[PDB]
Amino acid sequence: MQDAITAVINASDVQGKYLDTAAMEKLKAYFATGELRVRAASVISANAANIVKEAVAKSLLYSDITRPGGNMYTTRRYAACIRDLDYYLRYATYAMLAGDPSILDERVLNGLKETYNSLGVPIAATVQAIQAMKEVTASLVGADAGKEMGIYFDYICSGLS
Amino acid sequence: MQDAITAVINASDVQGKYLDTAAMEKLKAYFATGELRVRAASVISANAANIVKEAVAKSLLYSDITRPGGNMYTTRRYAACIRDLDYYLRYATYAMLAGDPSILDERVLNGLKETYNSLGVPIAATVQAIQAMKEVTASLVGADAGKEMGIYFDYICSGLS
Amino acid sequence: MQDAITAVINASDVQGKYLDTAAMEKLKAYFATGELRVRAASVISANAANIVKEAVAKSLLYSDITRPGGNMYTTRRYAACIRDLDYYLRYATYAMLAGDPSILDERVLNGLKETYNSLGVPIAATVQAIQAMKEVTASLVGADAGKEMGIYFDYICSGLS
Amino acid sequence: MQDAITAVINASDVQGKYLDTAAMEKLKAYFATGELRVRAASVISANAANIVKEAVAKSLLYSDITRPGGNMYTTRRYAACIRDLDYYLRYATYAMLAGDPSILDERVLNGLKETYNSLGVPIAATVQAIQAMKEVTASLVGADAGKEMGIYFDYICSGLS
Amino acid sequence: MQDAITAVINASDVQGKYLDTAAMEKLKAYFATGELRVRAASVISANAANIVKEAVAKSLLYSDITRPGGNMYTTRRYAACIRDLDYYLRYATYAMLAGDPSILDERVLNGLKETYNSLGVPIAATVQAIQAMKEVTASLVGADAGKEMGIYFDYICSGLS
Amino acid sequence: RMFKITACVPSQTRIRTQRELQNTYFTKLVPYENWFREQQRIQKMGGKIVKVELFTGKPGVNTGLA
Amino acid sequence: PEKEETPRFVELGAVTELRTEPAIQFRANQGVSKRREQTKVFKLTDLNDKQNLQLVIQAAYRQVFERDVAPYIVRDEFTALESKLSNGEITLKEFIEAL
Amino acid sequence: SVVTKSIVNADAEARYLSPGELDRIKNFVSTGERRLRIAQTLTENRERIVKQAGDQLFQKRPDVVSPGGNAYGEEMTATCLRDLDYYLRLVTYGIVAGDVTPIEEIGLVGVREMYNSLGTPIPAVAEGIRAMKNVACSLLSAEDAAEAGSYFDFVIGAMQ
Amino acid sequence: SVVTKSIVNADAEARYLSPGELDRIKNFVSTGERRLRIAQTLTENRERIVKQAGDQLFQKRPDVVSPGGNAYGEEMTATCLRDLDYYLRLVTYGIVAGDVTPIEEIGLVGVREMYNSLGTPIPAVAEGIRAMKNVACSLLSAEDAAEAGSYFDFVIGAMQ
Amino acid sequence: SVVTKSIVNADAEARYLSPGELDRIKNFVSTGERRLRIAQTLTENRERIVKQAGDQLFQKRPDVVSPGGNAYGEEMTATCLRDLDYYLRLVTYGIVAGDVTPIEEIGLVGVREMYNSLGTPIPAVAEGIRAMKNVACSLLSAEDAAEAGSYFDFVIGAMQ
Amino acid sequence: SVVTKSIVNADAEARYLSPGELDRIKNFVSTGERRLRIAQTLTENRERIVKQAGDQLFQKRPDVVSPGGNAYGEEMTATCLRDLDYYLRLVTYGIVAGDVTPIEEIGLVGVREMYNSLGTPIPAVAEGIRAMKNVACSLLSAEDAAEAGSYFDFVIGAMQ
Ligand SMILES: *[C@H](C)[C@H]1/C(=C/c2[nH]c(/C=C3N=C(/C=C4\NC(=O)C(CC)=C4C)C(C)=C\3CCC(=O)O)c(CCC(=O)O)c2C)NC(=O)[C@@H]1C
Ligand SMILES: *[C@H](C)[C@H]1/C(=C/c2[nH]c(/C=C3N=C(/C=C4\NC(=O)C(CC)=C4C)C(C)=C\3CCC(=O)O)c(CCC(=O)O)c2C)NC(=O)[C@@H]1C
Ligand SMILES: *[C@H](C)[C@H]1/C(=C/c2[nH]c(/C=C3N=C(/C=C4\NC(=O)C(CC)=C4C)C(C)=C\3CCC(=O)O)c(CCC(=O)O)c2C)NC(=O)[C@@H]1C
Ligand SMILES: *[C@H](C)[C@H]1/C(=C/c2[nH]c(/C=C3N=C(/C=C4\NC(=O)C(CC)=C4C)C(C)=C\3CCC(=O)O)c(CCC(=O)O)c2C)NC(=O)[C@@H]1C
Ligand SMILES: *[C@H](C)[C@H]1/C(=C/c2[nH]c(/C=C3N=C(/C=C4\NC(=O)C(CC)=C4C)C(C)=C\3CCC(=O)O)c(CCC(=O)O)c2C)NC(=O)[C@@H]1C
Ligand SMILES: *[C@H](C)[C@H]1/C(=C/c2[nH]c(/C=C3N=C(/C=C4\NC(=O)C(CC)=C4C)C(C)=C\3CCC(=O)O)c(CCC(=O)O)c2C)NC(=O)[C@@H]1C
Ligand SMILES: *[C@H](C)[C@H]1/C(=C/c2[nH]c(/C=C3N=C(/C=C4\NC(=O)C(CC)=C4C)C(C)=C\3CCC(=O)O)c(CCC(=O)O)c2C)NC(=O)[C@@H]1C
Ligand SMILES: *[C@H](C)[C@H]1/C(=C/c2[nH]c(/C=C3N=C(/C=C4\NC(=O)C(CC)=C4C)C(C)=C\3CCC(=O)O)c(CCC(=O)O)c2C)NC(=O)[C@@H]1C
Ligand SMILES: *[C@H](C)[C@H]1/C(=C/c2[nH]c(/C=C3N=C(/C=C4\NC(=O)C(CC)=C4C)C(C)=C\3CCC(=O)O)c(CCC(=O)O)c2C)NC(=O)[C@@H]1C
Repeated sequence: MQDAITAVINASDVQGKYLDTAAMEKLKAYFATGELRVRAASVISANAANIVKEAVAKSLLYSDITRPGGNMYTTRRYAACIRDLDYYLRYATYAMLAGDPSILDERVLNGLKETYNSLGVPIAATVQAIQAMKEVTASLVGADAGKEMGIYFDYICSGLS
Repeated sequence: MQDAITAVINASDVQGKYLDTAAMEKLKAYFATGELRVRAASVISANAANIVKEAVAKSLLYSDITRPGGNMYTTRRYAACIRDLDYYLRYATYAMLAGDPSILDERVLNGLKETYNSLGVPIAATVQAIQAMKEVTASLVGADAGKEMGIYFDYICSGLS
Repeated sequence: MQDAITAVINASDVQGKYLDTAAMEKLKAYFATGELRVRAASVISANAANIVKEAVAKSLLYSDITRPGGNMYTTRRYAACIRDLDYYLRYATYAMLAGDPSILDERVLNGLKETYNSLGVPIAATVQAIQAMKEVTASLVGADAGKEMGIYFDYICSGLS
Repeated sequence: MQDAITAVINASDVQGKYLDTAAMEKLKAYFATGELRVRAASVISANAANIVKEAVAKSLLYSDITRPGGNMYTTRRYAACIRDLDYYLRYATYAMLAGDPSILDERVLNGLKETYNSLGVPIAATVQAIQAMKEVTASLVGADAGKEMGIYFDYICSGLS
Repeated sequence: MQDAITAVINASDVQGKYLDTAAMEKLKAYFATGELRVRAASVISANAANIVKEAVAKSLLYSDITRPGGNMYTTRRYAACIRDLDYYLRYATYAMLAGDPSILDERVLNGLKETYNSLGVPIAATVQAIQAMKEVTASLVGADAGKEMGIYFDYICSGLS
Repeated sequence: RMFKITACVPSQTRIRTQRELQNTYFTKLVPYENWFREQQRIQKMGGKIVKVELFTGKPGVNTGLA
Repeated sequence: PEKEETPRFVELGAVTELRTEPAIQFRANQGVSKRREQTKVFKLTDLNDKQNLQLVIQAAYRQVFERDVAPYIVRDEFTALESKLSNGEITLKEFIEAL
Repeated sequence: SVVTKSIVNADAEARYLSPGELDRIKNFVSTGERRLRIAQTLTENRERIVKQAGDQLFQKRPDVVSPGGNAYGEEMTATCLRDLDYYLRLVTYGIVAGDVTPIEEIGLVGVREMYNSLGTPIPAVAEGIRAMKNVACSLLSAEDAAEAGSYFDFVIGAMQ
Repeated sequence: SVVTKSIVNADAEARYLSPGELDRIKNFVSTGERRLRIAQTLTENRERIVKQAGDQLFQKRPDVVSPGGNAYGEEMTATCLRDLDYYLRLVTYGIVAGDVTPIEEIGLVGVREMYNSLGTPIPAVAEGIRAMKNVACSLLSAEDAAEAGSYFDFVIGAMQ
Repeated sequence: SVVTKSIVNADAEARYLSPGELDRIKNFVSTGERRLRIAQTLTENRERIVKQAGDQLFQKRPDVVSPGGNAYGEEMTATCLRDLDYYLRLVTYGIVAGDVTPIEEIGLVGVREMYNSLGTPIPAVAEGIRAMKNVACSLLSAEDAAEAGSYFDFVIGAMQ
Repeated sequence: SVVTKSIVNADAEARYLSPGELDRIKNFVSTGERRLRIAQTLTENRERIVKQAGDQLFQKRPDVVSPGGNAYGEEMTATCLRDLDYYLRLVTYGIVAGDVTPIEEIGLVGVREMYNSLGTPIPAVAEGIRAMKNVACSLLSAEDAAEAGSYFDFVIGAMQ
């Protein structure tokens, strides 16, 4: 796991130098942006259920996927699908707060490809669903925070695909 | 590559027995059904372009997949997608004529999974497209031949997924 | 794991349909044969050790395999061989009781060929042994039940191949 | 392979938009710096062998690596080392001319770490050598062009790490 | 391939002398006519299809040659004939732009007689046809340019003859 | 025992916009081992075999072949 | 007032997903490798053009031996003269095989 | 089903089916014809059961079909009835299976999570299934009705 | 672009960019401002070019918008104009790139295969792009128009 | 049907079905399975036949769909295509029945009166049915297509 | 001919004909009389097939025979009709041969290049051959007309 600060100091550590003025400038930038990150996290944490609900309705419902034999059909699988969507949103906001995508690659996308292939989950349908999540969450947090949530959502999409 | 006849004689060969009366009954059944297979192949070979056109229109068009950045966007990729659909239909009718799915597994589905994952092709979208092909081709060849084309199309779907 | 009834209702559930008249047919047929299945299971439960005993004697004893350097030699490996035969017979009676071979594939034949190849166990010799079991168990249960046991013993043989 | 202009138009194409004013900005900036890039490329094309010569002398010679048992020892391996440095310098000039690092990633740094680990080549020593090349080439091209060469030499170093 | 500049400097190179003022004069003369050569090339590039069409109609068509048994008969033969005329016109425009007949002499004329005689293609008819091409192209480019082109067309005619 | 050969390769399969004279008419030095295989391939392609010579080697030599 | 609506053709071909750098990096480099069209093919079109002949000889080294052979050879052990301005190995089908 | 449950429980203990289990499956086999008859009646009257039970549900919960309710409008009310239809189908599966395993796995694991994501009220779904149970019992004889009514009872109990 | 083509051709021969190629990219760099200006004009008047060129195309090919034609009806004619819009966008990409590589790869490899699958007439698409070329040239100065008109000419030539 | 044709002819003369009449009935009932298959292909592909034949009709007779024509706008073109669907349905009835009496009773006695009251051009309707015949022949096998083509031919003849 | 193809395959593998390949040529030998009969009726009715099909083609797309069309004027129309006769006798050669190799060699390779050099529209050529196919089908029995139609279909596909 890493942060923007942790990444900066770890890079300087690899070189073996005390924090340079350029490293300090990166750290200062992250500190300047920290308040904006905290605000955005406060917003989507409150609306997490609504974000999942809207995304599911917009892309995953009233289709063959959620009708007999569709992988979202059966209440167990429907619960699992919405649980995965909250997983994605929760880790996306973790990555947004951190300012680093190392969280997503270390946790979310380690073999997630392989699990979904085994389970029979449609990767493309999950990618569509989290794309819808990206649209909703961007609107909630605003444009500048949305383009920060957007990159982490797209990173998850790329890992799935 | 195998046929229904080739599979029957190969099974008897593995046991080391001349063709038993049960083996002869299987062979006789395939001969009885051969004319029906030939008819169905004659039908879809004539309508191969129409089957691909209808399936593409029903599932693959007027969606994000065929609009900028969608994997079917760009004329090169559109040509490749319809070419893959004709590949699937041609091998499906080969398997229908043979009465054996060994053709599909030996040719069509050897690493097709891996190629599509590498290319970035959406497996789910291809499966939807060939499902639409299955509907159109079943209607053309009739119910009894359609349920024979259907199993081979579904075998391709399972290999992709 | 599945049985005949579970398989029928699962197939109907996949196609999103109440139980068909043909599905009701399959259910009736299983119920008609069910009492015969129960009686056969009781018989070979009582004679399980005896069936293994006879089959081992009739193909696996006084042979190059049980003589030194033939894999079945050594008391360890002899115990493992007879235990595997008891496994096969017990899972065959499970499959016969259920009326479905899904148990065999899901719990017995998955990875069994791979393990046997790694261990050095002769897949041909195990197949011969369980065919000997098939003869003995058919004699004990009777002809009608022996047929039913056979379609699952042969299933195990094919998986081993 | 891409360049600055190709990257800008490809990004705009992915988003299905005519060239933005910001995209036009990036294109203008590349054109403003383009003539400087061309002049620098001419300089290090003439002095390519000399740059490799100096860098090899300044970090890779009279050291434990070139003494027996240090990988660079043996005339074969010395020729391979200097050839790799020429590869790195030539691809760095390609990247500088293009204004994009995609060439480095696509043709140089893909699998390079894996091959070096298998061969036993010291990734640290190669990184030190190309940093020496960076100093020499910066002196020859000039300060402005040397910065541009550096952002691609460092890219190669990071890939090697 | 050789051009006016290459011919002048090649003659000086055989002399072993630097560029004389007379050689510079020859280069100046070629530069003087290079302007007209460029626009003539543009004109016949756009009208190349029309030029070949008109020449073929003028001499090749409605003849026993394109009637059965005349060697131009058969669609493949007709396509090859117009392909050769396209070749001749394109090489003629290359020679006209260069101001030198080297391209014709080496790339086209050598071996063409042997291939045509072996295949049975009528060299007299080809010479007549490219003569017709010369007339049409002279009309399109203009008189001065037609003088420039016609010499190369006649050069090809002599090579065929 | 390299064979010097002269041959034609007319092709009806396609009409070629790019240069075809080079492949069409050619002379090549084919070794004795290759000549049967190449002869069969060019004969199958239907090109006329204009000329053959034994560029290297001797017309008949029991041993000491190249 | 003037209505100032968008035309339908704008909406039909507009992607409305707000794609970002990871998505653009992936969606632009989706498909077969770009080295299918970012490559060059060499031909011995004219034995007389010596510049091209040197390029094609070197290219044959690059494909057959996977790298330029100046490292890993004591001396150059290939006579390309039979391929160059001669019919002995005029067939690149023979020069490649000889290598 | 009873057969698959017995096999599972015996496989875990690595024991051939004991006579205590073998008689259980024999009993279920014997009553199979009655079970199939009950399911056949339910599937015959699929559409009547769903239609009139849904009307009863909407009568007892007018808020559900009122504006602002979950099942408001032509298509929304049809999806609500579709869920009732799904549960009837699961009930027929459970009846022929002889246990509640198909009902449980297909439609009662996480039913609350699914319905809360949808915004649907779980108690109102329960009342709809209760109405279906009443209608189905009216279409069955007293012994047949009480045998099937237990599967309905399991469904409503899980809904609560 | 010219830069990427030169780099590709040089990488294959393993040669640093020769001066013959370096001057080519220098020329393209120098005229970049004019190229950007042409593209900026085209993207400004995107909607006018597409609208009136499409009207010209339908005037010259009434069969295309007549009933039974490919682009018949409100949405179908809008997709036809959308294709024209796509080609205009590709043309602007090609203009700033300085070569036809972006146009070729994005929209002219297999254009006939795509359009024949759709059932669309390729020559009519070509005439639509010709109308766009005329309108775009009217919006450019004579030198600017002829520089861009060649990219349009490449597109129509591939369409044929 | 053919059974009705035989029975009507027998009833008129007050005689049990003659052996020849009964022979015809035996042939018809033996051929019934293939008849039902041919009709089933037409019904299953009922949308393709109508859509493609509608396009062919509108191409060949553009006046009906042009403004000022009978089928102008999607509102009225829908009714024209519906009538084409009607006649496909009648043809499937005829294929199953083995006679043109279903077609003639339902939709060929008085077409001249009905369409002349609606204003519709009957020759254009005939073109539409001929287009349906060609499209259906594409879908059907040659031997079967000949049999179905006869019923299509009866319809076009009646409307000429 | 299939005989030619079988020899080519066996020559490629350096094998004498396998019994299956020998059986293929045996079957074609017996089929020869039927194939000759089909070709014989085509040549007997060659004039009638060409004439009415040509008039139908000109009626279909009159721009060909209108001023500005490639076949404007009696001489130009006569030569195009001559081409139609050429292609019909190509199809006769293909019918007796049993494969399309003679048709391809005589008149297909470079079809676009020949007719665009002449300025003739290849889609119009396709419609002309389609008319020839329809007239030929009328003069052939339905069973026989399937065999000749396949060669016609290949030719029109190659025209495109
Ligand atoms: C009806 C008694 C109550 C009610 C329900 C209601 N449900 C939905 C939507 C869905 N219901 C399901 C249910 C299931 N999926 C399953 O796999 C199973 C087990 C077999 C069940 C029961 C699902 C998946 C959906 C999502 C939509 C879809 O199927 O595609 C709605 C629609 C909600 C909306 O606004 O979109 C409603 C209204 N509503 C009521 O008022 C009743 C009390
Ligand atoms: C307009 C000048 C002509 C015309 C065209 C027409 N096209 C379509 C449908 C599609 N067109 C495309 C085109 C492209 N895809 C690409 O990736 C590119 C390169 C950037 C191009 C040019 C595609 C993909 C489609 C499919 C639908 C979709 O985009 O989702 C239609 C609609 C066809 C239909 O009936 O569905 C039409 C009508 N039609 C004309 O009349 C003109 C001559
Ligand atoms: C169409 C339904 C979907 C789609 C496909 C798509 N495929 C490719 C590229 C390739 N596809 C294959 C697959 C096969 N090879 C085979 O031999 C067979 C039959 C046995 C199959 C199915 C391969 C090998 C390739 C790569 C080689 C090639 O160029 O074809 C592409 C990319 C094409 C490109 O990048 O230039 C695409 C887009 N795309 C879709 O959107 C559909 C869902
Ligand atoms: C001996 C004192 C008593 C006795 C023994 C008896 N044994 C057998 C048969 C077998 N015994 C073995 C034993 C071993 N196999 C091993 O690998 C090892 C360790 C190296 C041992 C000890 C085996 C394999 C057999 C099977 C026959 C075979 O070898 O193929 C029998 C025959 C049983 C029969 O009816 O078939 C007997 C009688 N019998 C006595 O009375 C003694 C008390
Ligand atoms: C007897 C007919 C043949 C034979 C058998 C033999 N088997 C093993 C070892 C293993 N067998 C299994 C198989 C199973 N495991 C299971 O759980 C089930 C049911 C679900 C089966 C069928 C496994 C896992 C092993 C390895 C682990 C173990 O020892 O149990 C051996 C031992 C090999 C060794 O040396 O380690 C032998 C000898 N041998 C014969 O000669 C017969 C032909
Ligand atoms: C010698 C007769 C002539 C000569 C040589 C000279 N060599 C160097 C430097 C190096 N030479 C080597 C040689 C080898 N490395 C090997 O692995 C092998 C095979 C086992 C050989 C032969 C190397 C590696 C170097 C680099 C220095 C080092 O070892 O680290 C120099 C020094 C060059 C300089 O300026 O740095 C010289 C002068 N010089 C002569 O005048 C002779 C004609
Ligand atoms: C020099 C700074 C260091 C060093 C290098 C060394 N490298 C190799 C071998 C290989 N290097 C490569 C790398 C590339 N191949 C490429 O095509 C490109 C550009 C796209 C690069 C960067 C490869 C593929 C090899 C292996 C194949 C080959 O021999 O060329 C060696 C040889 C190792 C061996 O013994 O086989 C060496 C010695 N050695 C040093 O000491 C420096 C730190
Ligand atoms: C025909 C339905 C359409 C059409 C054609 C048209 N063709 C020509 C002229 C020629 N056609 C040929 C064709 C062939 N030569 C062959 O060897 C074969 C295969 C055996 C074929 C099919 C040739 C050679 C000519 C050139 C004249 C000649 O024969 O010498 C014309 C005349 C063109 C002119 O202006 O000179 C025309 C009009 N035109 C149509 O409108 C139809 C759609
Ligand atoms: C047209 C004026 C006359 C005619 C021509 C005809 N030519 C060929 C075949 C060939 N022509 C060439 C010539 C060239 N090849 C080249 O690359 C160039 C440019 C440097 C030229 C000039 C060659 C090599 C061939 C043979 C290989 C091939 O097919 O390309 C044919 C075909 C002969 C055949 O049947 O195989 C014909 C008919 N025919 C005429 O009637 C005109 C007088």
